[PDB]
Amino acid sequence: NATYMEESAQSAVDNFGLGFNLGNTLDANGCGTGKPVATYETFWGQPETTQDMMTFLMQNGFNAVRIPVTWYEHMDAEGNVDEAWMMRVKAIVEYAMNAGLYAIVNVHHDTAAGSGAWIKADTDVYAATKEKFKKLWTQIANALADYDQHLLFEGYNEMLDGNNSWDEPQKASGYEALNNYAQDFVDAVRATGGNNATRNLIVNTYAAAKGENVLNNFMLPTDAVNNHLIVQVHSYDPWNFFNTKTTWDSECHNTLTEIFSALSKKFTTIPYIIGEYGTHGESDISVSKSSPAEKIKLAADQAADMVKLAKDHHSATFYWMSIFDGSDRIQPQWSLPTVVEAMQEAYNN
Ligand SMILES: OC[C@H]1O[C@@H](O)[C@H](O)[C@@H](O)[C@@H]1O[C@@H]1O[C@H](CO[C@H]2OC[C@@H](O)[C@H](O)[C@H]2O)[C@@H](O[C@@H]2O[C@H](CO[C@H]3OC[C@@H](O)[C@H](O)[C@H]3O)[C@@H](O[C@@H]3O[C@H](CO[C@H]4OC[C@@H](O)[C@H](O)[C@H]4O)[C@@H](O)[C@H](O)[C@H]3O)[C@H](O)[C@H]2O)[C@H](O)[C@H]1O
Ligand SMILES: [Ca+2]
Ligand SMILES: [Ca+2]
Ligand SMILES: [Ca+2]
Repeated sequence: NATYMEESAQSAVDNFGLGFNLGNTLDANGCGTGKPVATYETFWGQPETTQDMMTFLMQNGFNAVRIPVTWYEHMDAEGNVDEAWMMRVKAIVEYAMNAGLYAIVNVHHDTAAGSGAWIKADTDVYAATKEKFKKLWTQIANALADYDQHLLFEGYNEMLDGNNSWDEPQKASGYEALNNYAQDFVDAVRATGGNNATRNLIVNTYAAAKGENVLNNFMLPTDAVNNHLIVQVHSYDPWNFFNTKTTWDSECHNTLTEIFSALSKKFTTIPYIIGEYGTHGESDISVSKSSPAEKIKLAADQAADMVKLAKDHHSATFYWMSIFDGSDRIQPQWSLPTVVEAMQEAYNN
């Protein structure tokens, strides 16, 4: 309902500021088809989302929210999305728009290693699912068409090959599948016209990873309009540091500087974002407000470094969950105020 005003991908990324992932929420899945909307949204222990949560982000120094959504349990046999589900995605988008935030809606655990994932970097799977994927994106794009440029679409989350190979696919043909999905995503959205003709769209690398082969074999889709694509990767590097490091040390820092240097060396004319980062490591062990103080400081230091490096590289970052989690969301209040304070200082000073 705010009037759409076309803005470049780099402008959006610059305007994201500090970002947050509303994780384990609309992306939660596994209870089966035909359940009430709230049964999905609270299935992994998060509260139902409220307007005040989005207001709280904006009023406390954040300017963007990523809204992961898993779709497969909400699609019928013909690939039609349940209307109550699409209306709830819309409602949460509206909370973010009302709060003056940027928002990203994606296709989340329809990819990767979970049961139910059906989008895979596998040429047979791509051929079997491409029309279903384009039909899903046609529906999302039409349902969300009228929101202004603060809303972005992200085609797919962490696409893996058929063996759920993290880091890189076992066969190079996997990249052909990923690159084809990415093109189909852009094509399907653009075809719906209107604001979607120029909306900023986000395309992710294989596994949302960032190694040399994954970047070298990544092909940005062709787009008939200029500067309206963003690349996304995820970084919880050095892998498992939360369990093995006492402090965010020079090895940790150098690991991140090398990652941003590589991404920036590759993407000299296209923006990229760090769509997830956090302390999550082996067995998804992560920081919480009852972690020892030194471990919370570890989390704070990671976050401060990530935010500042991303800013230096004209990128942007989205925290995965921990800072604003579970029961704290309904108050609303930060779960990890010292981590957030380190982020705010790094971003603003
Ligand atoms: O070789 C040692 C060391 O030498 C240095 O010189 C070098 O610089 C180091 O990079 C290297 O260490 C290893 O780094 C890799 C990742 O490196 C790539 O990305 C960072 C870049 O700087 C680098 O250039 C790139 O090459 C780490 O790889 C991690 O491995 C774990 C465990 O993987 C094993 O188990 C699963 C199986 O499928 C793998 O094939 C097998 O090796 C992976 O763990 C999985 O991660 C996902 C989440 O990943 C996503 O979120 C995190 C984000 O960083 C990532 O981009 C996303 O894809 C979880 O859901 C899975 O449950 C989990 O198993 C990591 O994803 C992967 O990065 C090595 O561990 C490290 O020793
Ligand atoms: Ca209230
Ligand atoms: Ca993850
Ligand atoms: Ca800047």
